[PDB]
Amino acid sequence: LSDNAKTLHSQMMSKGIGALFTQQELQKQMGIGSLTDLMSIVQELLDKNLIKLVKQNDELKFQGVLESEAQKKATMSAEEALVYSYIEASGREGIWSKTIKARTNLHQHVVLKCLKSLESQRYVKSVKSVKFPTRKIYMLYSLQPSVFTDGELDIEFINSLLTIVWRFISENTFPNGFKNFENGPKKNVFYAPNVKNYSTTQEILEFITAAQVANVELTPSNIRSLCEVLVYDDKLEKVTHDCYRVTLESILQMNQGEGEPEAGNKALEDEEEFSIFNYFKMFPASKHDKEVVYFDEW
Amino acid sequence: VDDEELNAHLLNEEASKLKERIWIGLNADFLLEQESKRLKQEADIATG
Repeated sequence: LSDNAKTLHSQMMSKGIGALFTQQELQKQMGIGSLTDLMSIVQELLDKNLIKLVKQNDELKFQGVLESEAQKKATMSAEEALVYSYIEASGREGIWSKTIKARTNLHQHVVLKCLKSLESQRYVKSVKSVKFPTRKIYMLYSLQPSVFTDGELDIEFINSLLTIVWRFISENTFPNGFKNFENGPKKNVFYAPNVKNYSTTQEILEFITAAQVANVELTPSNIRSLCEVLVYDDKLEKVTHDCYRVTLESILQMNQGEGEPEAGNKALEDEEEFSIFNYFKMFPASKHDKEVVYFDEW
Repeated sequence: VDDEELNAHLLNEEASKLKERIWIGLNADFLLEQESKRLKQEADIATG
């Protein structure tokens, strides 16, 4: 550039946190008309653009980066630095391809050659969302927003964390090995079930704090609440505050493995509804009206 | 195959760094673009 020292004046006024008072001082120093003319020239020299608001004029935004250069990445075209300036101020998540199609009413293959020519020098470093409605991608840097602690956590360690918190609440809110056999289960449960009768109340996050893998497992008591909602709508009752009560299906499908062997105690009553075990009907054997009755393709 | 050809493939070290100087002076931009392309790769394959 090198017009005058007002580039250094713009650097000194854009060093710190600036506002409209900085432009008030910049118009306050010298005579007003030459300052307005030369400031319009400096803003035409690839600098900060003004903002139309209730107030007069603002800066964009607080820093003195000044990196567009308008002619030099590989070739010369006055369309590429424009698109780079369009993706500078995308905001929190990014910008669509349909949004940049809607603005500037250009073609889509010029957007594709902008994609290629700016991917050739690493400014199209995108962040991917969990879902892809219209490719909400192509932000500047750092893959910052991520809409993702439990959302992008699919699938195997959600099941692993679910299994270990099920084990921990089953061993906390009930004793350890008294669910295996019926030889006096739990000893008049929790010693005449009065005032002991406790639960975790932030102790579950302490047990998570006892062991992690340090990738996404620092949960600020909100992903724990999401898994809490995920467990009380299937197999937990959870009377009002934090008392879980894991039971009424934990014992059967926990002690079915090496705790409920053959030659048991007594034969079961017909049609126990709370039971998923030993239901088979055919080697091939589906001749007559066996259990082939349900819903029959209405 | 000793017919003055097996004893005339390579010369000494002296008139070889001059050839290396010629090669690095001329065929330079392609080697710089290849090394910079490797640096571009090992930049942009770190994230996902």
